[PDB]
Amino acid sequence: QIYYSDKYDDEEFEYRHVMLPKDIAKLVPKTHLMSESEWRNLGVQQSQGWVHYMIHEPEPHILLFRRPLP
Amino acid sequence: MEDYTKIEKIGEGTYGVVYKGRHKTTGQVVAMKKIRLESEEEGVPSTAIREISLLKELRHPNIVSLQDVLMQDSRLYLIFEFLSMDLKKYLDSIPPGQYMDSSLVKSYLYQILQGIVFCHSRRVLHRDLKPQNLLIDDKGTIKLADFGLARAFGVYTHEVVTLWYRSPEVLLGSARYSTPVDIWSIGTIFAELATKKPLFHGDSEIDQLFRIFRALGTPNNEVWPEVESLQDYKNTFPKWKPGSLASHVKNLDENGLDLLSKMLIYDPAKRISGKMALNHPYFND
Repeated sequence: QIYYSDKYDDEEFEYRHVMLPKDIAKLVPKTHLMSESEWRNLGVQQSQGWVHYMIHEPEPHILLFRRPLP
Repeated sequence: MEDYTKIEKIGEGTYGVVYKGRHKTTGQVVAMKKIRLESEEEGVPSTAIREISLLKELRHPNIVSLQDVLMQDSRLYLIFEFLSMDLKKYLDSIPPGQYMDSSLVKSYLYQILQGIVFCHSRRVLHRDLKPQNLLIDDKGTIKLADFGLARAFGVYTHEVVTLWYRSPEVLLGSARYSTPVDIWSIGTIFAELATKKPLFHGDSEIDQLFRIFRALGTPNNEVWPEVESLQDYKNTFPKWKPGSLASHVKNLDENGLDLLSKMLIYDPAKRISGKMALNHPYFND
């Protein structure tokens, strides 16, 4: 099952990351970031407007998420 | 194993199975790493052993002398002096609310620096440095174990302790690394000796980077030249200012904090060396 980090922030965004089971990262797109629909389908559960914003290539099962503040 | 009786199993330190044993001539008590070597090709002579041969030479009081090396049927026995304590173990044993006596910290760090300077010095790195590698005797002496073993060779949470003591050069996918990695590790260890806590306590490579950045600031080319060229650098990283390090650690005079700050400089060309660190005001007692 999926691990969800605590949240953290800049002055500009808030952030969190989610660790997927390994197995599944075969099927995380490598050459593009995911829409909301796209990541929900993997079974990620979170509020609206979190944006898949980067990939750490050596840990492709770790989805990195970011959302603007006020 | 002619000269040695196996007394008992005592773990699996990343390389081998580790055993306790005794020398039948001298009665000496020893630690024995048993290592099964990959079959090798015809001509191709093994650089792995070449390295180990050379590491056998090294004696210094603050390193775990590799006493002997032996060859059975394609397996390799590394014979070390037997120490029953290590620093990870030690730190765990401290009762809650108490801290390591700040002069013992200072003692320990110096000893650690001396062992690494020696190694460095001899063209040899650690790489995988961390508290379970720093052994201790009853005499209160501290010693590096497993120096240069990485070089001589090359599952996954086995990696993910090792992560906390790991330099951001290595984490960002830097083309080459050198002695500055061992100093970084030693800085992270220094902080832990004071606080009892790991300094940068990450759950993954990427969370490790982020932890480091939250405390030291997100690096750019101003603070770390050529950083933005590294294979895993990204301009999308969160943007933390420095950082605000005394913040993250108690039980060090300004000297300690300063020395520490110099051990955790991003730019490896600019990060303190082992030798310089041994002259820091911090060590005057």
